[PDB]
Amino acid sequence: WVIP
Amino acid sequence: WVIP
Amino acid sequence: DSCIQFTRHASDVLLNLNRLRSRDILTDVVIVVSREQFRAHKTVLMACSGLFYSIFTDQLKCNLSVINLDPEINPEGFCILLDFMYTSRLNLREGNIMAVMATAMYLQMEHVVDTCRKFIKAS
Amino acid sequence: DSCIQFTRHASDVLLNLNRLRSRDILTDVVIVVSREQFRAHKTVLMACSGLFYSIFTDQLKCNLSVINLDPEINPEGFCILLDFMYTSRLNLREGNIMAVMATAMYLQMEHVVDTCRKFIKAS
Ligand SMILES: CN(C)c1ncc(Cl)c(Nc2ccc3c(c2)CC(=O)N3)n1
Ligand SMILES: CN(C)c1ncc(Cl)c(Nc2ccc3c(c2)CC(=O)N3)n1
Ligand SMILES: [Cl-]
Ligand SMILES: [Cl-]
Repeated sequence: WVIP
Repeated sequence: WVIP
Repeated sequence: DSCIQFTRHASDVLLNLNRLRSRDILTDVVIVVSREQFRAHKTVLMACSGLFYSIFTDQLKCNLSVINLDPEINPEGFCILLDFMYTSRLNLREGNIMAVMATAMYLQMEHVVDTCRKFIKAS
Repeated sequence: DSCIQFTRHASDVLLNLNRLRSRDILTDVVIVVSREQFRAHKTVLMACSGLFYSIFTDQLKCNLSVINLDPEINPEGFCILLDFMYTSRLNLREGNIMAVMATAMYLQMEHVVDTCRKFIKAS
């Protein structure tokens, strides 16, 4: 999971 | 396009 | 093999599937969550959820146009997860994280359950 | 928004859609190319091809279970492109590049046409  |  | 690969292809496919959903094009099922109704593509639901995968591979249920979820399922948690299925983006907030985790456990969306568990552990 | 994103989601969705295609699950159309028949999901075809997008948004054609392609279309070029749609991988070879480019131009798959033009220019 990432900060888009 | 890339070499997978 | 000696194939070449287009890096953005899967993301572009998903973006177009979401565009079809937003215009209600070729949607073939309505998911009923309490009073709320959500139109979707059976194939996308199956590709994202262990629960929908089991439902639509069943010889009788594969033909249903309406699927009613357990009454304990929260419509907002379902809406957030349906949006995630079609975009890869999860709107996880302090006020919805418990409903999102419970809905993801029911829908059998292992990666969403994992990030909810980690975010809850941090707080 | 304040969303988080799962990097591998789109690729995992596409992998599962290809698994459904390989098991012939919820395929709703057969594409006829000369003598050859190819089963697929209308939504995936639309998401990948400008031609299928136009066909299946048409109020009459959206309901067809069989679509016959122009007789000039090569079944092998179509097979390679159908595999690309479901995997992001293109089996581009010296012996098939002309048939692949012609099929991609007909199917309106702009990114495939672009890589074929570049590979032909290099040789
Ligand atoms: C497991 N399998 C062969 C398969 N093939 C096709 C599809 Cl659409 C599919 N989808 C599915 C099954 C289980 C799970 C998911 C999707 C997401 C998840 O967390 N568990 N799973
Ligand atoms: C253009 N548009 C709004 C849209 N919405 C949904 C879908 Cl499924 C779609 N697909 C499509 C249209 C044109 C093209 C492609 C897909 C691939 C391409 O090279 N051209 N295009
Ligand atoms: Cl997941
Ligand atoms: Cl393309």
